[PDB]
Amino acid sequence: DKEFQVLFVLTILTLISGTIFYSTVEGLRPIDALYFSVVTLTTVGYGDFSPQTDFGKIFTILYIFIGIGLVFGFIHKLAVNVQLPSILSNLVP
Amino acid sequence: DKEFQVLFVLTILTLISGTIFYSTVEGLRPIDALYFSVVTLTTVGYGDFSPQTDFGKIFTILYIFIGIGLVFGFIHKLAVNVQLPSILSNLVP
Amino acid sequence: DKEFQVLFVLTILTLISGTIFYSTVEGLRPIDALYFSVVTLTTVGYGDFSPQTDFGKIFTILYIFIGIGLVFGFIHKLAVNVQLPSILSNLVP
Amino acid sequence: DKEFQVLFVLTILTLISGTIFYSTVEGLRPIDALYFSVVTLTTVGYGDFSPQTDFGKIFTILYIFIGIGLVFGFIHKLAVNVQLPSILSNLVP
Ligand SMILES: [Rb+]
Ligand SMILES: [Rb+]
Ligand SMILES: [Rb+]
Repeated sequence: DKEFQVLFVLTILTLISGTIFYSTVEGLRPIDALYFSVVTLTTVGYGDFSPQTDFGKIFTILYIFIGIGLVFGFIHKLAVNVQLPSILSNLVP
Repeated sequence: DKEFQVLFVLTILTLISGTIFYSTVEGLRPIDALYFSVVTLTTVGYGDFSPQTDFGKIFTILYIFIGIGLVFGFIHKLAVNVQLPSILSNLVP
Repeated sequence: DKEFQVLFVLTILTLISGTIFYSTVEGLRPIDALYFSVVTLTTVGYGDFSPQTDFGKIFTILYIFIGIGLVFGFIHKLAVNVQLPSILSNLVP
Repeated sequence: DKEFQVLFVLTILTLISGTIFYSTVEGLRPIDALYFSVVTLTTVGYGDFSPQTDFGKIFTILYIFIGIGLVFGFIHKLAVNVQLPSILSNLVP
């Protein structure tokens, strides 16, 4: 509950940072930058977007190292502390 | 057993949702949409397919966050509660 | 030791299967098919190669679900039961 | 502390190796090679860069298997032994 709340907030802030950075330095629209930030930190990494500037590459290196742990923490607690009880609730006779 | 059964079903439903969504909104064939849904949620993310519409990008953000935990749960219990005993069975003298 | 040995063998067989499949059905050279099989099951997924046939897409769906757990098992025990002691050995005064 | 210190050093050395290898054999600039090494070992795998030579493909296979465990170890202990207390410190009334 409180754990999930913190991780949601932390995830939102990280994604806001990426949205601002990539829309500014890499010139992406502020939906494409959000989309790209999510595709990056979840490691899906389609490559339809990727940094073309050296500033962007360096930021992306740091963004990945800092952001992956947080994003996957959130995914983990979202699945465990929100999705897992909910699926069980849909089971009990 | 019962755990694996639930996770298979949950995984199938998630993949059906993606198949329907991406075939409709992104115009993919209903084998390409399934393939793309799997490549996305397993985070392989080749990028031979990716959403081109804003609707598709927004759905993909949510689809990844909701679906990755479930898909990797299934992969985990498939490997542990199905593959792991099977490999041991092929070992015992 | 015995654990790592089994996982290496299991990983090799999975990669041989992919090498054979993608060189045959997708027409890749039998170094490109191995390379592509590894890039797939480790989820790096560059997309410089990807299946173009429906046979290839369907196999890839199944290959990912079956193979990821095994490959990451091996990576995990390679890091823990081989790399982790080795790094400690290079430490003790 | 000491754990994180070792993993940072180990991660740096692995990334230096990739930077040297891909700048030499694949002809990348020594910022693009670092960027590509990071995108590879974190499994983001955009594919804006990828090995074009057989030497590069073979090295990449081995680099991924050896490097992923270490890089994700570092990410894990960076998130747990550095980020996790820091976020808690910003919480206590
Ligand atoms: Rb990935
Ligand atoms: Rb990827
Ligand atoms: Rb990719």
